[PDB]
Amino acid sequence: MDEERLKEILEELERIIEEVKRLLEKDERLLREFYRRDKEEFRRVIKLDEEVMKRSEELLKRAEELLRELEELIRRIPFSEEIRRELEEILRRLKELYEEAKRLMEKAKELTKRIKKIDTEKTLREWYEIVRELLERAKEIIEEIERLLRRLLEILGLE
Repeated sequence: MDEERLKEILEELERIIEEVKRLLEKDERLLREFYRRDKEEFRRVIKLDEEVMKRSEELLKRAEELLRELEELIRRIPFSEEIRRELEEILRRLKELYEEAKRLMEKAKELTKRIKKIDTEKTLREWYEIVRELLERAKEIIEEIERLLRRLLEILGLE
């Protein structure tokens, strides 16, 4: 059925967003650990950060695929006009949020690529300042996504 698949898609999207939030939190922990402290230490934290970034891009790719399938399913289901309107407002907001997240990850990837070419506290701390702000914004986007997914489940009566 379609609403069963709707339920599956939404609960999978929740799981994916919770995995991205854990990865962001693990990245913030490791970066805080490094900056409270050597060449190889910075090499390792750069590698771990890149690993977290690659994982997060995979998960965002899967979530975009799922969001497309969700939109198609909601189009096919004969919802009442009011409910269709409510769903469409949330999905519009979710697309805006996924676009903010994709731009943020692109900016983080460029910043990490640039920092990899330098050997050198101020230079690495300025890099850390930028990544701190990017991570904080990403966490906020993720939390808003969690909330809107819960809202979709409530609007549909799937709670």
